[PDB]
Amino acid sequence: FVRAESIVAKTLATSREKERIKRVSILEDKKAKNETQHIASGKDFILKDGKPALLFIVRVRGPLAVNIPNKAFKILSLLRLVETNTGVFVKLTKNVYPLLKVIAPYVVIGKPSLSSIRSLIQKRGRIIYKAEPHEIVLNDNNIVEEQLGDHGIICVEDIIHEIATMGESFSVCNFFLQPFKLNREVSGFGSLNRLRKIKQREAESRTRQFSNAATAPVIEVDIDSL
Amino acid sequence: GAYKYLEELQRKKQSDVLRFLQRVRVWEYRQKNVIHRAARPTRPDKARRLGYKAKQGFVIYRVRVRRGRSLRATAEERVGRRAANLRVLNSYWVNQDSTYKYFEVILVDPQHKAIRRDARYNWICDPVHKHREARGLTATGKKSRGINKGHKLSLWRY
Amino acid sequence: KVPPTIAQFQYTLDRNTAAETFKLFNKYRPETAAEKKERLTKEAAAVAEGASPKPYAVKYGLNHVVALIENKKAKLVLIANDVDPIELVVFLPALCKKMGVPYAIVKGKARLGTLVNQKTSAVAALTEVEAALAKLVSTIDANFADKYDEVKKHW
Amino acid sequence: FITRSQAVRKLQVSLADFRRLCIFKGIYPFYYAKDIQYLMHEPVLAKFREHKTFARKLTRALGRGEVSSAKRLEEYTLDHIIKERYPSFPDAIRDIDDALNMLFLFSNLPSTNQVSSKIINDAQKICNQWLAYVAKERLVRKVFVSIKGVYYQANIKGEEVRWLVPFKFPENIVDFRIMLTFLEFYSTLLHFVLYKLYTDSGLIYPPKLDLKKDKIISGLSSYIVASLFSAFVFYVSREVPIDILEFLILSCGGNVISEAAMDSKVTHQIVDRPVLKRTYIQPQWIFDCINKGELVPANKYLPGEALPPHLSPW
RNA sequence: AUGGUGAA
RNA sequence: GUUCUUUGUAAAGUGCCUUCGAAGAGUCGAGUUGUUUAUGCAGCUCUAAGUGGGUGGUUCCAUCUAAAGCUAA
RNA sequence: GUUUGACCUCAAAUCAGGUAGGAGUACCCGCUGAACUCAAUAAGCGGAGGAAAAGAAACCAACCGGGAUUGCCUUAGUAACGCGAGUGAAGCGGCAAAAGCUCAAAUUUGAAAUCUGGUACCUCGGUGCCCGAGUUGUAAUUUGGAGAGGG
Repeated sequence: FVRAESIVAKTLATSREKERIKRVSILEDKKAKNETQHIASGKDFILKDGKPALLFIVRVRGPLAVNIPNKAFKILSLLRLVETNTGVFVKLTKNVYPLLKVIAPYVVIGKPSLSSIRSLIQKRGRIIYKAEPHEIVLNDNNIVEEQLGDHGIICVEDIIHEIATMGESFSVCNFFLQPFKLNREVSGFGSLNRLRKIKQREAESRTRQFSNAATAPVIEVDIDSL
Repeated sequence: GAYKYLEELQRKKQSDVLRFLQRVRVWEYRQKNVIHRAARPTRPDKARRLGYKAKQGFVIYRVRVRRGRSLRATAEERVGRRAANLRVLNSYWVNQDSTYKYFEVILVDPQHKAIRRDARYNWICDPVHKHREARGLTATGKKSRGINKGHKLSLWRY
Repeated sequence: KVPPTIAQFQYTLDRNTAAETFKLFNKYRPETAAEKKERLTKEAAAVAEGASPKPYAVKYGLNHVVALIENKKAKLVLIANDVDPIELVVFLPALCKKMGVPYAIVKGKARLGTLVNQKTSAVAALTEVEAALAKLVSTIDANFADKYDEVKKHW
Repeated sequence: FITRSQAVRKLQVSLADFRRLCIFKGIYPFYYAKDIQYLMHEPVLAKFREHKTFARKLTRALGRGEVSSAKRLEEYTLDHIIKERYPSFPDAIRDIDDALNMLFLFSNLPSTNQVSSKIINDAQKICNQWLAYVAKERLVRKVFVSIKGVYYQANIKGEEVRWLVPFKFPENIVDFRIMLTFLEFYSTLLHFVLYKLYTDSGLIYPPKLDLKKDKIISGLSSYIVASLFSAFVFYVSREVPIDILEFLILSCGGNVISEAAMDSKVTHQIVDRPVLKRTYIQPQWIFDCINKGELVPANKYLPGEALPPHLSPW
């Protein structure tokens, strides 16, 4: 059994999310056609363009328990970021640019750093393959030398360079990396964890805010937070 | 204030509500020891009009006395005997039974610094008031002594 | 057997309406000692170096709550069921009904006091509020004051 | 002598806190009464009781509500224990040889529910100071490249600490609670040890540090045998860890340029690939030279040649 | 009579 | 006497205009049973009023506000 | 969400801060109380101080009003009783001394403004901080002589 309030809240949130998605898609369709005559804006900007740029994305929980919507759910499935606290590197492009707005409410994006990328790669990594359910970590470069390296990506440093330098094998390595499941912030409950979570939740509102405007600038935050 | 209504409610003791309350509380009182501490007064209006206050240092006791000397004075003396370091300022009725009578007694601690530090009650800390109930100087004691108002050998040098 | 005047409690507000009432009361929690002290210190510092709208808070003290009652200043009255001296609250529902003021009963005096800082509050009331108060009053009426208007019966 | 349960009951402290107290002090056989009596007089018991009271009051506030009270409620180091277990600084340096292995292992562990991110950050930062200090006094004397890791041996005033550097590969994850207490104690010791070492080195402490360089490599290249590789500059290929090679060269007094810096006196280039296009040398040459000060020419470590038998230098 | 003393 | 402080839209009194405006319950009382120097107290059933009540003597009048408490001489 | 904390109650401490026993007992305050109406005497019991107790009228008064309590003279060996043995006062009058008063009682609600304990300073205490008591009522404002709000 479930109380009435939950269903009504879920319906209200789903309606708003669907309306925002429809408006954004309709505006982007006209923007792509280049008519730009009776729309709010035609240009794009970021405040704190569609030029190439490697960015890190983290799947955040919330908003309220909205039923999986087709557009955003499919977009996340393309990046396989369904699980919370999961992140993956994607090559920014003009075609991929509207995807940010499409899945802006569910994810946070920003510009990573070479040190951060190196630390993340050398500290976490998955290779889900040979029954092949094993989640073997990047223990040794032998797997990288065998399965990978056809394009010259023989060691983990090569993967780091490809990810940071957007090499040809960026697509191959990124799929092979089985993007990492980052640990949640509080990761606890009980006497101290409740207060710590409550204190941390306040920063979420001031950091993870959605203006819902069709021409809202791309939301960007430094990846140095984690 | 609630006391204005509480006094009137307590006036009609024969009323159904108070009759039920007394018979409910009699068993609980009986299950308790002969003398036991009371966290709060069951008749706050009576205690407050008797000069009792909820501030620190005030203690409410209850004691059971056989029916059939004045019962109030005997109860005060009995509570004072066990409560040697406390002073029995006053006592009042709360419940009666066929075989026993229950009287609530309010105690004031003279050693507590809170009682000594206020001018409204520091007088009780004087040694003259020690064992006030023993000498029958309380309200019940004075009434028993017959201190009412009205009709109710020597040889000089020359 | 309990007399008809007693047992009016124990039969209390429903779960959902009680939760809504608690949530509404939490919106007007009185300033605590620490918050009041820090606000006063800040005001003193501002004045010492280099005029506000009237505040609002829930009413809880029995004496002043009853003082507001009878004067018709109490928009809503919330009463605890587990109060040890029953006589303190036996007459309160009757007074509220006579004065024509909405009233409700809850289970747990400590839960009543948790929303007003104090350990226990016995009863609580509100003087001013934004607009959900009318809806809550109507719900409380239709769920307790009119549905259980036969409290004078039974034993 | 009294039983462990009897001692716990006498101290009326849960076994979880008794473990921390014993680790800080050290008690073992069944147990001598005198040790328990001495422990009971420690001030740490009062702090533990205060922490328990704080936790229970916080739980009370959270259950009652008014989160402001819980936030306002938020308002120690085992310095005394350090003196007891380490009567003198040389004793602390002696105990370092086995104590700091836990800290160095924790420096590369991943964040999880069992270990807060703050602990890992502190462990990593402690390495940034340890390596920085070791690269100024040039006390490195051994560089055994073991399977467990590069077995460093810094001659810290003649005690030859046997600290081991774990590999940079992901250390996939035992009761970490005891490990957490050991890490906390070792970090408390490290604070004072690093303070003393920096004061002895003559550098103002804490000195300035560079964060832009940290964002590039994040390691020893920040925060500002010895005769080997004087003024030498080596280029590191994409198949070697800069964190290890750069530290040794800097201690020797040379310089290192990272290939991934954008991800002259270039006497040598460290390369391991079978295909190459500077004096190309395998990484084994640097380790062999440092282990004994041979300063052997590059002819004995050309890339692609058979590796020599590297006997353990102990 | 009051209050104590002791004994087969 | 001598002094360092005197303070903050702080406190009190008095006459004028105006509006408001409480009182100690198993208690007084009553009947009985024991005590008392025909007062009072005690055990007990009953136990109430607030232009109300307690004490008195002349056709119903005079005074006071009890059932809480402190206080040198 | 079968986990939890509150509130209420019941226990424990070689825990911290506190107090009663006993003695003296002429005087004082209550209980009990014997015999040659004797006598509310003696003994016994419990409790205190330098005095104790009482003390500011639900008093006496029938006046042209007095006006906290207690002692002396007088009232008076009178009223009254047992008219019989014996008991036996009180108002008024004069003398020595005089003092007032505090809570329940009506909203501090535009701010529990109150206070105990622990800690750091200068110490028959004061300041900051922390906890606890407190709303089932802690401060000022009102105790019938009335009293409160305002101009």
